[PDB]
Amino acid sequence: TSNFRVQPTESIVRFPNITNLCPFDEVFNATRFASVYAWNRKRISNCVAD
Amino acid sequence: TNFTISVTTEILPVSMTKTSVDCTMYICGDSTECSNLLLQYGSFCTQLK
Ligand SMILES: *[C@@H]1O[C@H](CO)[C@@H](O[C@@H]2O[C@H](CO)[C@@H](O)[C@H](O)[C@H]2NC(C)=O)[C@H](O)[C@H]1NC(C)=O
Ligand SMILES: *[C@@H]1O[C@H](CO)[C@@H](O[C@@H]2O[C@H](CO)[C@@H](O)[C@H](O)[C@H]2NC(C)=O)[C@H](O)[C@H]1NC(C)=O
Repeated sequence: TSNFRVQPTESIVRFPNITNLCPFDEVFNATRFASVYAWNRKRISNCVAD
Repeated sequence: TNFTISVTTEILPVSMTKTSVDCTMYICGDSTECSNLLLQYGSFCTQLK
């Protein structure tokens, strides 16, 4: 008459460690900053962002 | 003048393994959209079963 299929009770998800520890505190919190005409371009890569 | 009694084999198949297929589980499982898309094809599942 039908088929019997037990349903999962909950869901889990796994993912790797957050390494490289992406530097956002040197850019957002620095002692000195550049000027509006001579702004410094900062690139963040090779790291999973938080 | 002389006779020889010999035995020969003859192998005949009788049955293969009986099969029962889960229809809507094999098509696509765990999706309500699968139900709403498969119940509108009429009977291409009950016929196979
Ligand atoms: C990724 O995180 C997990 C969870 O902490 C790490 O697994 C254990 O972490 C503790 C805490 O540092 C260590 O004391 C254990 O030795 C770790 N287990 C093992 C088997 O090493 C896991 O090591 C982390 N992955 C890394 C650091 O690459
Ligand atoms: C018919 O053939 C059988 C063998 O196919 C003969 O039986 C053999 O007879 C000899 C001598 O009588 C024996 O040394 C063998 O041991 C027998 N073999 C077997 C398997 O029994 C038999 O003699 C033949 N009959 C006639 C009338 O020629």
